[PDB]
Amino acid sequence: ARGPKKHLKRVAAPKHWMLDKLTGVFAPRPSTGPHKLRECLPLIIFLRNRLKYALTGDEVKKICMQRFIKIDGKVRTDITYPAGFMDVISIDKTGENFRLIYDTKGRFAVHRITPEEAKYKLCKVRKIFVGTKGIPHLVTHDARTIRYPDPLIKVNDTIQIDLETGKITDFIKFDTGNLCMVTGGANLGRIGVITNRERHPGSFDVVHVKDANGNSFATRLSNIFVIGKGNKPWISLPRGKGIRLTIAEERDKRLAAKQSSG
Amino acid sequence: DIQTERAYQKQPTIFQNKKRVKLPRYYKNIGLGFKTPKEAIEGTYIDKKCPFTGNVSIRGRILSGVVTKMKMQRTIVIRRDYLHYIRKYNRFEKRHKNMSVHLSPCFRDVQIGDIVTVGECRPLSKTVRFNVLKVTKAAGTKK
Amino acid sequence: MKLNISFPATGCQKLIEVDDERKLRTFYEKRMATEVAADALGEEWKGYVVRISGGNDKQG
Amino acid sequence: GISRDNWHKRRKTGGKRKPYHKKRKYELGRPAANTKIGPRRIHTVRVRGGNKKYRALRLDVGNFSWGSECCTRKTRIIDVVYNASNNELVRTKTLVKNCIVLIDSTPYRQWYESHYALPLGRKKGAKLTPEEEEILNKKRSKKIQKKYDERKKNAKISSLLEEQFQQGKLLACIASRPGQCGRADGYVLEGKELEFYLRKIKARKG
Amino acid sequence: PVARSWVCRKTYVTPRRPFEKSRLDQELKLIGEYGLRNKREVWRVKFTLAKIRKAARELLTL
RNA sequence: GAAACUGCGAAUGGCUCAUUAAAUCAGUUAUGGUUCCUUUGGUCGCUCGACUUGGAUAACUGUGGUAAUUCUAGAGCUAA
RNA sequence: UCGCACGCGGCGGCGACGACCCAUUCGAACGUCUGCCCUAUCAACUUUCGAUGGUAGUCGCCGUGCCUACCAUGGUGACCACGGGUGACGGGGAAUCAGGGUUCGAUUCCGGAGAGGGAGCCUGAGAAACGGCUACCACAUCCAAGGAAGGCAGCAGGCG
Repeated sequence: ARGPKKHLKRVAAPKHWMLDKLTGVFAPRPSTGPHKLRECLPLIIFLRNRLKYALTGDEVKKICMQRFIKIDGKVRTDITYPAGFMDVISIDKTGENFRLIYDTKGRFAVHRITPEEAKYKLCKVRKIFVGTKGIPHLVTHDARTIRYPDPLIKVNDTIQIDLETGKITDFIKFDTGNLCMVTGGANLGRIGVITNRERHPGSFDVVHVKDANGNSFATRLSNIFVIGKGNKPWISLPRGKGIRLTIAEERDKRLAAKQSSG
Repeated sequence: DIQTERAYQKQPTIFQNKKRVKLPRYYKNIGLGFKTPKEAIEGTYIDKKCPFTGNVSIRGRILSGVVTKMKMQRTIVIRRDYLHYIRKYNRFEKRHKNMSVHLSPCFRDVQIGDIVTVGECRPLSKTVRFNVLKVTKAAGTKK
Repeated sequence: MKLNISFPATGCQKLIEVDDERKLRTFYEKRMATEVAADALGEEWKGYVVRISGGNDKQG
Repeated sequence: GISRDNWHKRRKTGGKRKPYHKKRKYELGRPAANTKIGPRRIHTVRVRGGNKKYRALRLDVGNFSWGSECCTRKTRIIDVVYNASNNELVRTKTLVKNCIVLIDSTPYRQWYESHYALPLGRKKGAKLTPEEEEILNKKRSKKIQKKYDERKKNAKISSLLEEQFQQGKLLACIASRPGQCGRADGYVLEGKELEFYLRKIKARKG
Repeated sequence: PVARSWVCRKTYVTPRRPFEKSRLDQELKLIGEYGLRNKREVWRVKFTLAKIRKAARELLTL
């Protein structure tokens, strides 16, 4: 090519968006922002395809510019905004707040959070950066360059930031036994405690995660995101709670739900 | 011994002309559990492409092979043998790839047939992209 | 030989054709932005310091 | 134009590559700067990423450094004596990185005569007529004289470095790359570094 | 590029032997007794049974 | 509110498979060997000396040329 | 710099735009290990016109013989090097098979190349762009004979 890509094919869209292929040849190309293209979910998909308020793309265009959608403390009027992990999309008209949390599968789950829960979110830091005048810096998953952080926050800890002020409240130390959120891969959407850390110099470190039901599994540290200390989470949890119980009993639960109600 | 070219070769990091009343030789660790050799610390060789006294960083894959040629100066040629599985005929085939690996003169006694351990880094030349990390002695050869 | 005359102190301009060559020696063989006296172009043109700015060829 | 491409030449084994595309814009190469001695004539050129590179063509001064005394000053370059890469860059006096050039000594000589205030250069027989350094040699405070007298513990200089101070022409090596950033900074040859090219310059003369 | 299926699939498999007396007796029994129209849909139910039979066989090997 | 100056896009998309046989490309890693539109989050009274500086120019008036171009030439102007 | 409310000598709310720099998204680019059709009536090939390495520099966004200057004679190959043909864009994949295989993949997704054939360049962050220019080559157009102007392997469509 001779420059950056601007279009996006419907076939080339990621599988967790669950967009049907019979509608259009193209897919909503996400705009650049604090999250990457693949694991984010555009605001047009969250409204038209997830919540079904809107039918067509022009209908999404009008609603976003009525200034009724407030993503994580700032109103964005772009239909293809890269809404990443746990962006607190707050809707003022109906008094309803959405935080983008993964389901037990790889898809984003439509999770309604309480308004007092909407003021804070958990961000995973990436590096401790020294500024031009001996200024410590932290860079979160959504590229929040927070100067003067708490000095005990390390490379892969998570900070409970506050949305209306843009500053942190607490932080969770990366240690074994703490709760975790597997953000990526085949174990995408899993919730479990951390049981073992394996060191690999040069290569990628892999961390074993014990599930709440005792289904221990491994995951590299790049797709690992702690969510709380011990067995106590710091946010609300969707139904399923990230277990990935095997497909033999989703056959059982789906069959039992139909016959019980009739 | 040294300085046999047109220019003045020296370690760029250190300063060797401070006011007075040996040389403060520069050397760095390499990582991955690799022990820096004694001759690099105490020797008088200076080379910008040495993994210990030069500005090269070891990253990526770590491989191993057998040295076959040493007529080239400051760089050598190693040999790596492997078998490729053919799915039609359930057999293999002997295939070899002889890449060029830089030999820092810190390793002094290196003989043809020694099983060398190399390390990936930035491309030193048109074909050289690997540097010697340790020299394991060949089998036997007590004499 | 059409002459697009322009007088900047009044802002008017008209096209006047001249049909003799002996009056054009004071315009031929000269470059741009030269202060030329137009004393030979006619009886009404005397003491007229005219600057030549160039126009269009016979091919336009 | 002249390009920087690896696929235009042979393989490692010696086979010939066959091109599958024409010349790309990111493989671009430009003609050399080849800056000389003269008044400051530096041409800025746009490079990849919308940045700027300073193509120097004539340079006169440079911020050379004297690392033993931890001092650096701007001095005018006068001559080029040695270049390790090529001998035609000495005859055609061209400045590139790692060139042995000649500079005036007065910017560094006055610093010795101000901060230490001792006679350097100054072949015996003639005294300073402006009298400014003579004033600076004497007339110190009594409490600062002891601090001044401790400056003479390290006021010794090597004979070879002192020898080029006699004629006023110091040998110095270019450290900055001139055709890219536009400057001609560097450092003064000292000790083992200085005595190496003195053997080579004598070998150049014979 | 257009967004559609491009999935064409046969629902029947013709026999390897066209002109044997034994097969002509068997399928002609199946047409008249159950009111079928042609030998194509005769082969069309056989092709569906072949999928179910082959899917069961690989499960017995497991 | 036409036009025009300015800003951005026009390097995306579409077509074709001519060239090309460790080459393209596929799996895996590196940029500690690099550049970056846009977006997002941060900086940007820190420096020791104005209640907002300047003059061009497009549109327009008017003179026109060339068979002819999405060709423009000259003269008065008037903003960022 | 520009736009909305404006409440108290001058300060306040809601913004858009604008830039220096750092991270972020996004690309582009070089490398690393493995994988490619046939051909011996192609067995030696590569090189001082860079061939393979060392030193020092140039240029390049940077690593690098990319290039230059001085040196060493090196580097690949019978495990098929080099060369030639390819009615060869590659892959995910398609047909076909009990099991193994054979053939195809111009073709919707990804990546590469191009706009008749080369070559060079302006702008722009990003092009060696051709629904951008500059020349030569081949074809073709209007002409007043002075001159001017073109690239459907973009959707149609016309000829062969």
